[PDB]
Amino acid sequence: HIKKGDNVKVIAGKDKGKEGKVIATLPKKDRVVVEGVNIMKKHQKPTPEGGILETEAAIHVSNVQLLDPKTNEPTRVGYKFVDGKKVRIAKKSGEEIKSN
Amino acid sequence: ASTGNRRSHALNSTKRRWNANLQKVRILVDGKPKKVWVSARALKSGKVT
RNA sequence: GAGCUGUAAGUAAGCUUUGAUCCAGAGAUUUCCGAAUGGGGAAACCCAGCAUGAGUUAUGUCAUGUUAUCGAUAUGUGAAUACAUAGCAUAUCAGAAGGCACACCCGGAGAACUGAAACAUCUUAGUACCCGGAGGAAGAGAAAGAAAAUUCGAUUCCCUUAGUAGCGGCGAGCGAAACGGGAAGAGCCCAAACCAACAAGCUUGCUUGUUGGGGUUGUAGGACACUCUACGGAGUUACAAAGGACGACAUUAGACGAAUCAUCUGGAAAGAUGAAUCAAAGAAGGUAAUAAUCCUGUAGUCGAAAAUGUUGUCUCUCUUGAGUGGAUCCUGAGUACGACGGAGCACGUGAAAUUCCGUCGGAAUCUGGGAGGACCAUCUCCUAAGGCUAAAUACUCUCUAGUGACCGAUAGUGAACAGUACCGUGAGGGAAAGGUGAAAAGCACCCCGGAAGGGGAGUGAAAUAGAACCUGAAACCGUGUGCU
RNA sequence: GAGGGUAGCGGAGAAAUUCCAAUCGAACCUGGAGAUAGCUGGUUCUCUCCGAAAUAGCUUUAGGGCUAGCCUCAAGUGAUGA
RNA sequence: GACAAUGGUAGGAGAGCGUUCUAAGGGCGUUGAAGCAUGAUCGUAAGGACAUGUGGAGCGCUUAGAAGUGAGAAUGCCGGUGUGAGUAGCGAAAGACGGGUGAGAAUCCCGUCCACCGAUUGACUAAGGUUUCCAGAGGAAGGCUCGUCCGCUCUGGGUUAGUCGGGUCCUAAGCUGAGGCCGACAGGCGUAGGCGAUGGAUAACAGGUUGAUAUUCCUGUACCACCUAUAAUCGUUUUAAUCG
RNA sequence: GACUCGGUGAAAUCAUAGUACCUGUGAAGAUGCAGGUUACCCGCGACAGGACGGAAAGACCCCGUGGAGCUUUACUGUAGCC
Ligand SMILES: [Mg+2]
Repeated sequence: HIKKGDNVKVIAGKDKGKEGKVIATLPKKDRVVVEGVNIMKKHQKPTPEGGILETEAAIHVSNVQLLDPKTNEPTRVGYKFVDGKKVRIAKKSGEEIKSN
Repeated sequence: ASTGNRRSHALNSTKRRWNANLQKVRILVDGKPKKVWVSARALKSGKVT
């Protein structure tokens, strides 16, 4: 489960192996947007004259994995209660720095 | 006044009623006397005029 | 615990880590109509009285309360009529009224087509329809019973007895019960004799009334007579009733939850090939093809501020129980029965006993009364004419969790997008209509054209996937050709 | 012309079986209801072996039914068949 | 191996083919499943394969089990598409020409001439309908042809009351009806009283003005109810003026 | 109106159709059968002899132990009345 500012890795699709970072979330369809991944080309009409534009489209969230902060490998995520508050762990190391 | 059958000699059947022998007499009802319908059998039995 | 302002896409303007949107519990608000209830009315509107209040020099206007009919409970008053009464008036209460899944249950009333190879007794059938009353069940229920052993011991339901015994234009057809095997199991309260009081007549004797106690039955019990005895039991499901405490479970939101990498083909891998790992988890669904190890989950374990529902332990609240005498007193009356006319019992009035309704008659009192299929005698069993009662049983418009050698868009609900288009004055009848792609990346720009449509270019793995969008059969309509 | 009344086992009729929503020897709608139909129509893949009847008798029977006759399958007995 | 048998309707008997689903086993599939199309293939029949094109994600085989298991006919039910056929019809009637607009004109707009109705094809008010009304834009469908037009599509607008017609007034027929009478239930009737116009009562006219309203808006001049001030007349409130 | 040209454009019906006549034959009145006799391929305007032409599961007739309305000294009942 990934937040808005993390640094992830793509594990499925055309762009498998790229890193990028998250910029949008869309939780109702569970599809994130990652920079430089899944780029599309739109035909926009004049609204100024338009033309072909390139932006990123959303990818399904289960095609993305976080990176172990220490060893820098993909990992799943668990939870832990500290100070009576929930944090994220890397299933291969300790705490996971996710402030922004 | 329940219902029943009238029977012929060939035993054909038709619906029919038995009525009660109601009479209009003046009986003592709470306080003032009133004039109501009462059967003759109930009159012979359990009520005073 | 990071996005959010319905389906629902946009833009705009905003909200949110000082915790939003969202989920559960409890509150607040809740226009008008409708039983509709101040009066009226062609529902969703019109017109008022009374009392407060705002406003106006004052009217007009506005705001908030209250005003149906029956019923209950008080008070006052009182006609034909003297007392009285019927009425009448005032004030408190809020008892009824209407609706439904009204499926199942209990009552009232009750067909015909049909079968009998016609039809009338009979059957369809006490079925359909209509009306009333209710509950989570209802009804029945504690022997005036079943029987014929050496008996049993309230009721209901299941299996058998058995298509037997019986009934029947003895035709068509209708059709039990006891014994036996099981589910469940529970018993109680009155009326009366009598006693103690109170009260009116009365003459203080009696009568009657009111309260309380007592008391409840068959090989007879209880009153009375007498002799032996006391707070442990009982309880809100009948057996009398209220309400407190502290607990324990279960709902109604949730939380944690093990383990995988690489190459090939490809638009994309979960597939193939190779090497690994978890399992109290190899249910299931998603993810760009087919995943135990990617996501949501699963096995397992944890969790409630609040409101409900059960259930314990205390509290609480009630309350003596035996024996002998047995026939002195009490023991359910217009009742039980009978005749006539009907109905229900498997049973068509018959050898009809047994049980109800209408109309007339009309008992007995323990040496009594009823039943054992006309009736009589003897035997055996029981004790009517007052009431209450859980469980085993029936049903599903619903809610929660699941299941299927059930359907897969002419099927399955009439209805996957509707009791809607539409039809009918009305009651009422009643359709057709699912699929782009993995992702909108939904075709910038150029050309012909008023547009619609099209040809290129571009997106995409694919555009003969371009929205009349998966696949795209046949009928049917065309264009070009080899032989004729 | 407007506002009203009479309703199907019924109403209305200067009378014709006439009218009661383009329908009347008994309106329309929903239910009993899949009424009943000894009558007519229909009833869906293949090959192999055998193969009729259109007649007695009774029948509220005569284009229906029942028993017998004639077909088929299986078992049995054994000259009973032509 | 020898011999024999083998037409067939009602109808009896036997052996099989194929369809959907389930169980167990064993397989195939993005290097392309089912379906669809074509072929000169195989089996005694029902039927089974293989190859190629299209298609884009599921499906065979073996043994056994279970059935909504096979269509050419029912004046069958639903959908689609033909034939008749470029055929019948295009719903009473008088139009002609010039100018305009437009991609496009017999059919739209403007003008002149001609024609038809005129106890009416003219002008008012009711029922009934319910936005059809007006302006700007449009031309896919509707319009029995056409269409630049429209009662059609899109966007935005439009109905003004003390006196007009209803209510805050009255009653007819009829309908309801507190108490009441009757009735298996449901309910039927009816007294006082209510409701109910098609009738009775009841105060406003002339002119101006919009694309769309007018006795309603504006100007002028009126009338009818009700309330408060300013007042002559008011004189126990019997009476008196007053009201009743 | 019909007929020719421009616009628009249905219907009943329909087993498939390359659909002649005569004398016969035949379920006894033939475009489809036999023996002959006629006839190059394709339209348009007209006529009504045949296709037992279309339309409506004959209303006449008979049958069904089918319905309904009406009558009476048919059978059995019954509302009422005495
Ligand atoms: Mg063609």
